[PDB]
Amino acid sequence: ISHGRVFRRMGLGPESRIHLLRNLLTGLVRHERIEAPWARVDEMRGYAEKLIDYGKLGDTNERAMRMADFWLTEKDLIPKLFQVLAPRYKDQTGGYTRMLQIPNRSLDRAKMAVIEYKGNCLPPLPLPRRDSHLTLLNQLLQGLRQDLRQSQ
Amino acid sequence: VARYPPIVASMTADSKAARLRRIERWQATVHAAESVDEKLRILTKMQF
Amino acid sequence: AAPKNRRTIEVNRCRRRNPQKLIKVKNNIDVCPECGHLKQKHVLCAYCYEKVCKETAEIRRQIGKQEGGPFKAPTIETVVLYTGETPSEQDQGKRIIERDRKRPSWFT
Amino acid sequence: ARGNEYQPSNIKRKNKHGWVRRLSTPAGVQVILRRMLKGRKSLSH
RNA sequence: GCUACCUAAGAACAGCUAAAAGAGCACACCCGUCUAUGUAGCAAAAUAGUGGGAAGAUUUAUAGGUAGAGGCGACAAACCUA
RNA sequence: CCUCCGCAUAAGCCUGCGUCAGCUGACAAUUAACAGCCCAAUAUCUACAAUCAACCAACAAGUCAUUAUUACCCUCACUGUCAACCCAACACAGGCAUGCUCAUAAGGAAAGGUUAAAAAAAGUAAAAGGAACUCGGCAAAUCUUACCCCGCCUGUUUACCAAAAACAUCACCUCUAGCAUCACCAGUAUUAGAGGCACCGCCUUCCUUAAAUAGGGAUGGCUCCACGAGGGUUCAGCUG
RNA sequence: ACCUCGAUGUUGGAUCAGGACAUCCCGAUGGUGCAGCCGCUAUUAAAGGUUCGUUUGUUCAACGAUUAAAGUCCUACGUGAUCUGAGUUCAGACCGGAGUAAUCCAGGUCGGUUUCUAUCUACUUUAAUUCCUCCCUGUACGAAAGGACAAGAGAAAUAAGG
Ligand SMILES: [Mg+2]
Ligand SMILES: [Mg+2]
Ligand SMILES: [Mg+2]
Ligand SMILES: [Mg+2]
Ligand SMILES: [Mg+2]
Ligand SMILES: [Mg+2]
Ligand SMILES: [Mg+2]
Ligand SMILES: [Mg+2]
Ligand SMILES: [Mg+2]
Ligand SMILES: [Mg+2]
Ligand SMILES: [Mg+2]
Ligand SMILES: [Mg+2]
Ligand SMILES: [Mg+2]
Ligand SMILES: [Mg+2]
Ligand SMILES: [Mg+2]
Ligand SMILES: [Mg+2]
Ligand SMILES: [Mg+2]
Ligand SMILES: [Mg+2]
Ligand SMILES: [Mg+2]
Ligand SMILES: [Mg+2]
Ligand SMILES: [Mg+2]
Ligand SMILES: [Mg+2]
Ligand SMILES: [Mg+2]
Ligand SMILES: [Mg+2]
Ligand SMILES: [Mg+2]
Ligand SMILES: [Mg+2]
Ligand SMILES: [Mg+2]
Ligand SMILES: [Mg+2]
Ligand SMILES: [Mg+2]
Ligand SMILES: [Mg+2]
Ligand SMILES: [Zn+2]
Repeated sequence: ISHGRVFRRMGLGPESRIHLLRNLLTGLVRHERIEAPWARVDEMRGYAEKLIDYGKLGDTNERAMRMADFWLTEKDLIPKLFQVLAPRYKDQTGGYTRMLQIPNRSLDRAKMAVIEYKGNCLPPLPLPRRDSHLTLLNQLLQGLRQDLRQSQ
Repeated sequence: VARYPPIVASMTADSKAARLRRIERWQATVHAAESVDEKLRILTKMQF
Repeated sequence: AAPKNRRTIEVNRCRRRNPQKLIKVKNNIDVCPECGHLKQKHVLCAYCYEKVCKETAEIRRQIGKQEGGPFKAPTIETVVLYTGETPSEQDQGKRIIERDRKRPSWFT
Repeated sequence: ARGNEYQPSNIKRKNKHGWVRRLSTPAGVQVILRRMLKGRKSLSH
């Protein structure tokens, strides 16, 4: 029974899971885009968002500095986290990460995911775009909207 | 007021920079050694 | 425990040709509008994603050349500029990564 | 625990199953003769 | 070339306590009390923990010797290439 | 993140992750100072350990030496030098001597991806109780008393179901032997061999539990000082 | 001495229990040397239940404390491809005895390897019971001592389901 259990069991245990997520998150902070098994990316997305929040908390905050020091194995990223990522998302309140599925890894056919930080300089991903508003169905729904607006 | 941790390689990782940092740790022990006897012992103990 | 009798080919066929074992037909396959190669509805196009990964690899090689050494992550934003492009007003105060090819159409 | 009864050592190998020892006694000479009659490529160890 | 015993000439035994010990605690090392796993196994006898000895009748590398109505044996009818 | 290790020598194997192009073929490589490979005779020398060798201490008495003559001008040959390696039918969780490193500067990766069903293995934590489990406190947790049976003790044994009360053991006892050039022994009755036994020493119904088929007490034979992964009983604590 | 000696030791215990009723308790009745309470005996009833400890392999038994009761059996003396091996069974060794000895023992004791990845069958989600307390009531019954039913209420315990 695992009712309400929200954390995946990864690696060799709790500490190993934390370290795996830490390495993935350090790579994410360094490169602004990471490919990894879908489950691991899903687990690490929350920690990525939490790091962005801690960076927003400020460079001078001792708790935020300690959290960044722990979670960024390469210490050159801490200035990056506090001076690039957090200022970039200062306007936003959430959704700093974009996660998408990727074709299964050729090696072991694992479910792969690409996770990036929004607003990075890298080329945009082939995001899924909804159907154009000029399609037949969308135009019919536009007619519905206009008629409802006029009537009421 | 912002105390960024030093930008150095990790001591325990498996990398060229980590190996260099461990070598630096060894050389730091050599430097901290007081007696010339201890310095020579540390410098020549490992036989290769 | 060991088997008590050889299982006949009829029984074996009944077992291993069952629908529960047959490979299910996928109905979420579609054609990518951008390049026309096949993709799944919820998965990114393999061809387009390979394009993006290769361009990202080139940009990252340029970034590594610019940084020149481990632990040299900049404290300032990064902007990728291709041949025939000049930093804009907002591109000021951001490290520039130069690419020798022209601006890709999908890149913006 | 068992299986590795062979602890190789060329000194023992030659002193126990060598050409000199086989020729040392009439029985070993007959051993070599039997190997030669059978056509063994390796007459002595 | 395993193993039983022996011959020649070698090697090992941290640290502490006691002092000159077939002494005590305890590494390396040797062994294999009990438990669990394993039982076509990692293994044709092992793994983990626990445990006995660990300066001695100790452990051990090298070469040699004793051969089957025999050898060797601190006798377990033990070992002498599973 | 791990470090059992690691680097060399020895032993063993013998080209066994060097390059190239298709595991296979070709090409390349280990360069002696290190090590091995020695000595002209004839006689003749050599009692006094080692232990920091100095006090001291011994016993099991121990690893290191030349001389006197006669001969004697050619000097640097040969061989090992690689590796991810050997013995276990295997890229085997086993076996493998030595010197340094005593945790490393060297060497490595427990997780193919996902889920987190049962059963199973290992581990951590547990309300109150604390052996009521059980053949037995096996295991786990703690760091714990006292006493019996056996064996004096250290050791040895059925390699692979028994490590013990069995074998051995100092000590004691019995029997045999008056002696040299291959053991006994280069010894001689205080010696040697065969054997027994086992140090030494000495002589001649009640208690425990509430409950107890458990435990303890009212020449040989006694005698438990010490010791024991031996077999029983037990206070207290401890704990799934 | 009829099947099985061309890999099933056995006894206890653990686990799960299926079944019979010749019923230990709970239910309904007849008789009684049944005034009442205790009981004894017989008919009917197998839905439910039928304890934990000390010694000891031990089933059993004795003992301690309980219970409404601590039922008799069958199920390969149920079940060991689910577990244990405590007695018992091989190799070791003792005491006692037999034997010239090798050895032996229905005796006592210390130790002693318990494999299997499930092919087939079968199967894997099917309205509770009892004790105690109070009331009736220290009422009926009885001379007293004792002491009831039925019905009702309250408390628990177990079992099932959450
Ligand atoms: Mg996992
Ligand atoms: Mg050997
Ligand atoms: Mg010592
Ligand atoms: Mg000692
Ligand atoms: Mg011996
Ligand atoms: Mg015997
Ligand atoms: Mg015998
Ligand atoms: Mg054999
Ligand atoms: Mg791995
Ligand atoms: Mg897996
Ligand atoms: Mg508890
Ligand atoms: Mg107790
Ligand atoms: Mg019991
Ligand atoms: Mg008990
Ligand atoms: Mg124990
Ligand atoms: Mg003894
Ligand atoms: Mg002993
Ligand atoms: Mg044995
Ligand atoms: Mg042995
Ligand atoms: Mg044993
Ligand atoms: Mg008891
Ligand atoms: Mg007949
Ligand atoms: Mg009846
Ligand atoms: Mg019967
Ligand atoms: Mg038994
Ligand atoms: Mg008996
Ligand atoms: Mg027994
Ligand atoms: Mg034992
Ligand atoms: Mg079994
Ligand atoms: Mg099974
Ligand atoms: Zn596409």
